[PDB]
Amino acid sequence: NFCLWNLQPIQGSWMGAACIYQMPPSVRNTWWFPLLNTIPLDQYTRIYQWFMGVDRDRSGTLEINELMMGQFPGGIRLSPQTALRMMRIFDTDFNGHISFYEFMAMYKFMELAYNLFVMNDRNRSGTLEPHEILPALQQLGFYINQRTSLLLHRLFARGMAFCDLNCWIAICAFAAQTRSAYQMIFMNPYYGPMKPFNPMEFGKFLDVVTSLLE
Amino acid sequence: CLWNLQPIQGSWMGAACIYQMPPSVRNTWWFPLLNTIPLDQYTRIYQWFMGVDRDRSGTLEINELMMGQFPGGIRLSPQTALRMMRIFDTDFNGHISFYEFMAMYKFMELAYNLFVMNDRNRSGTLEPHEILPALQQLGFYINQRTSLLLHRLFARGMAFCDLNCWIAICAFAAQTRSAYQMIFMNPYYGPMKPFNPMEFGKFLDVVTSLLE
Ligand SMILES: [Mg+2]
Ligand code: NA
Ligand code: NA
Repeated sequence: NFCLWNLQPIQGSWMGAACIYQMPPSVRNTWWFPLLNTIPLDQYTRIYQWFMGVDRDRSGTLEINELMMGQFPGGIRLSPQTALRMMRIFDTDFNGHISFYEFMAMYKFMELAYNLFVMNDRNRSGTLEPHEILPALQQLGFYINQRTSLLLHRLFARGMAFCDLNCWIAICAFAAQTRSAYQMIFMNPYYGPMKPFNPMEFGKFLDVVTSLLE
Repeated sequence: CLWNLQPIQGSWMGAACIYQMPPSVRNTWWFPLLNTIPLDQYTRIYQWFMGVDRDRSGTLEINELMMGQFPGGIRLSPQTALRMMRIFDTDFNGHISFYEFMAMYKFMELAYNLFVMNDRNRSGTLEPHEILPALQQLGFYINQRTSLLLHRLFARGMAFCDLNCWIAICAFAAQTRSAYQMIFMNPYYGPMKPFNPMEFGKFLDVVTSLLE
């Protein structure tokens, strides 16, 4: 339902079966590509309409200041800091621009992360306490240990006691950004033939890397 | 450079002393720093270490580390002291061994000497654009964007990089080298590749971006 690594394509997706292979391999081959096939036709049309409207120079890309104008699921408004992390899930060579398919995926990633926060606010307090962060990330497919969980709150909560939607979205941006970093590292053919993605093993990477931000 | 340190005559250990070092010391990336410490420097570090190790545990904790008088007047903030500990302490023990300290100290002196070498106008500061070549000389093959971020991350708003900023930078780079070992010694990735500075630099660039 929420696992980033095995999102089922939906009925009534905006793409027909052959369209998948019309996508450039650049998009096709990415870890986040399955997000695209969970977007229904009407959400696609809406996202497309928006992007064309902000894309005043007709470049086919957004940069961070256009991204921050976005009207995101749950009324999420992006901080500069979080918008940068979000761009960097997709912009892995610091162009400072994302494509339309990358934006589509970012938007659907935000919706999934929103929905997940709401699902986990079982007591309807409107926030997550820091000890609630770990099982929620686990549902998304990020397997971390308790120390990494509590450091994530520290790092991204801007001093607040609990984890509001803004802090959750920053944590999820960082976690996905880190997933793209892992790809970029291990894409390097110096490491030899690439091992398949394993969430348990990735989690150890996320633990070690999160420590470095302290 | 950091990965290819020349042995010095008058090292504090003789040739047989090297094979009696503990395996958890011998098989680290930083081991070769130890054989660059002259005899008189050893007895100095030894004497100091024994002095601050108040309960005679044979270990050093962060508060005692921060009492150190380091090369060139370096003073470690709590945050830089933590990074320094983490080069060595990679499983959150909260302390380091005598030998781990010796290595940290010599690492500091190496960074200091390199700072001096690159401070061409003896201003006691490096300009942002001067950071990259000095890091390359140390063995950290990073790109310009990475160098400028490291400055901005660690400079406390200053436009320049003083020695204390330089050591914070160096601590982070070294900390990341230990992290690299941590990640890659996981049997899932297979036998670790021989260390390569050019490939490690790419890692350091990617990881540094995550801090922004
Ligand atoms: Mg003690
Ligand atoms: Na709650
Ligand atoms: Na200077």
